[PDB]
Amino acid sequence: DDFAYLNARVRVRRGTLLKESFFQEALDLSFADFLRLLSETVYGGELAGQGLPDVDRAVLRTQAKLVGDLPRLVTGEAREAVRLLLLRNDLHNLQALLRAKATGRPFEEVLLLPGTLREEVWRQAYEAQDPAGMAQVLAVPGHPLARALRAVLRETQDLARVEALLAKRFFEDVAKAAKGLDQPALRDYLALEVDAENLRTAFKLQGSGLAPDAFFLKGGRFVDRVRFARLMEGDYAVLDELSGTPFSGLSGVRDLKALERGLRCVLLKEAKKGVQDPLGVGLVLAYVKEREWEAVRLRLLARRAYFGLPRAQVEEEVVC
Amino acid sequence: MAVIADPETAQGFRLAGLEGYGASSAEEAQSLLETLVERGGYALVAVDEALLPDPERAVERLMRGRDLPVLLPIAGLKEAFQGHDVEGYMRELVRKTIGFDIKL
Amino acid sequence: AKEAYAALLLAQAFDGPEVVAGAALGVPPLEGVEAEVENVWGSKVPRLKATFPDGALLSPVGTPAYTLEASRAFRRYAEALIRVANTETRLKKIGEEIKKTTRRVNALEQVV
Repeated sequence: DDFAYLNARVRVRRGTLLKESFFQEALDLSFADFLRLLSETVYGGELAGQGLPDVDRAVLRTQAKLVGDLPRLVTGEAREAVRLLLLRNDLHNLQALLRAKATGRPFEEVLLLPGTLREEVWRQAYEAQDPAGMAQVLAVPGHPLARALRAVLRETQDLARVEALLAKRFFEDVAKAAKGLDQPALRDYLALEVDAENLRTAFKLQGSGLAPDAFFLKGGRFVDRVRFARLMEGDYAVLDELSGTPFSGLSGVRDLKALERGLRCVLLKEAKKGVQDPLGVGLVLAYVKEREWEAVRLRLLARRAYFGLPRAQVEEEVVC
Repeated sequence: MAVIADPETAQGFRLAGLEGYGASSAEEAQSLLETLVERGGYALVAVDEALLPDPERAVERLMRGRDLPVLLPIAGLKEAFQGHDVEGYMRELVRKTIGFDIKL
Repeated sequence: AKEAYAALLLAQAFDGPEVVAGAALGVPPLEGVEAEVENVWGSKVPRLKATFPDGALLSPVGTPAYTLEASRAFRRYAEALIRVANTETRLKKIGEEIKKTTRRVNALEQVV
């Protein structure tokens, strides 16, 4: 409820962040220098041993320690708001769970990264006869995925098209809840994420020839459904049509790698606008996205040091 | 099919829909090689160069006949900054094959 | 190889390790390769054909983005892999057939 008592610990955690020189000096290391610098870092407090997998497990434990508590320590409308910040890992865990239930591998098959609800609920959801019964076992009150999967659950028993339509309805109900809050910037950031995901589905499905209206979603403000069909066709001018919006530098690109790189750049730049709101909740969302950019930078530098990457090989990864 | 290089390498192949294994030591690489040879896997096995250079040994000891799990000394990615020295591999191959190394 | 390992490094760097484990444990049927017949100078040799579950791919709405580029990458990787396999096996058999002929020539000459 209190968007300030959490904001104080948010400012404290914002005080615990690495500078750009911490990665700029990390452009030249040999994973032992990187291990020593991470040993200086707070994320190396869970530093178990040596090796890339130990480094990634320590990074996941540090992310759970510094980022997982934000889902806790709050109650009310602020809890309903801050729940829809670290939601991608939860939807990914639910998607892997649906894939495992439809596939047939072991319930300990996927590694089940940390999200919002109890992992014991995810273990208990491995055994459920009805999909609606599994949804009710996974039903939290303010979980948007619980309301999304139940509404999408009135089609069949367990289908992959049900899973894709459930992801579409998940993004749709996320946009509906983002419109259904008293937050001036969280709705804008969620809508920017929705339009970027629409562009990402368009670039991933460009040339597929499928139905774009079945692929296009609702909730954005930066593009059009006709612009969506133009992006579905081989027309980069629609990507050039993005002028004045946050999709500014996204122009003249056809390769999806640098396209989604600049998309993440625009998303992080919009997330940088969250420091303007010291009283609401978007500052905490900015802190979460900052830890996310730090996490991408950490696993990137970890891969670079473990495989000996060139500085030119990852030069397009720290430009913003 | 199947490959063995490294868990970080093998998870890309498992993402291809292709059976992966991964061993840090060369003896464990022949162990996993022996595993998929005894569990005769669809006839192809790729092996990284860094673990086994010429991995013919397990199949010539075990499956001397039938030529079936085809071996490949594939290149590893931390070494694929160099690019295997493909010409030197080919020289080594013809010298192994017909004995007589010459210049192409 | 260099393009596919680059795509895999980028997808595991940016997107999480656990989610690429989760998207890769969900599997296409992975099989389909077969060792069909080739006949080269008195010897059948196995010529492999492709795997082909690539008509059946997961996540039509690709929920990660850089990971699906790696799932597209390692199919081209495995295809170039089986091409190298069913060229090098022919080269093996031709080379050893030849050196067999030379040892039969020298045996036949210097004895009979």
